[PDB]
Amino acid sequence: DEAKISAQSFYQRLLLLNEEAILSGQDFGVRIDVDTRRLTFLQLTADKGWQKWQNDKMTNQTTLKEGLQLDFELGGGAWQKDDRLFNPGSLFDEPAPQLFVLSSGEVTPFTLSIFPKGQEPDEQWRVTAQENGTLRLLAPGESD
Repeated sequence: DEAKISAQSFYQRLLLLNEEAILSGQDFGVRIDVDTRRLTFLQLTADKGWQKWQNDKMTNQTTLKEGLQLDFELGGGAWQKDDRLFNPGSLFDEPAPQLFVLSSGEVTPFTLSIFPKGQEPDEQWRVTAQENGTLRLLAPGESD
């Protein structure tokens, strides 16, 4: 529910980014930082490479509220987050995105899972870009 809202947020942002790429002919991307529970929305630029997308449609970085976690898998791969409660180097207060959102409309196949702390990522609230191109929001327990 806090997880649901967060999943909807990401789904809305991803669809808008996909739309922007198609409309503008520019390439975009999403960087997932599992240790800081952050999602960053990036634009590829010739002069500066990947940068946070400065825009008048949506914020370009979101961080999950306390009590929620996230994890991700790329295509058919394993979940990316390790089992540590915290990364002792990350505690202290652009890197390229793992998800490319291209102007052709193609999106890197992936699954992002958002969930309460204490739980595993499997079959949680999920947003996925399927091998066939479809973007989907999945509820907990929902297949595929």
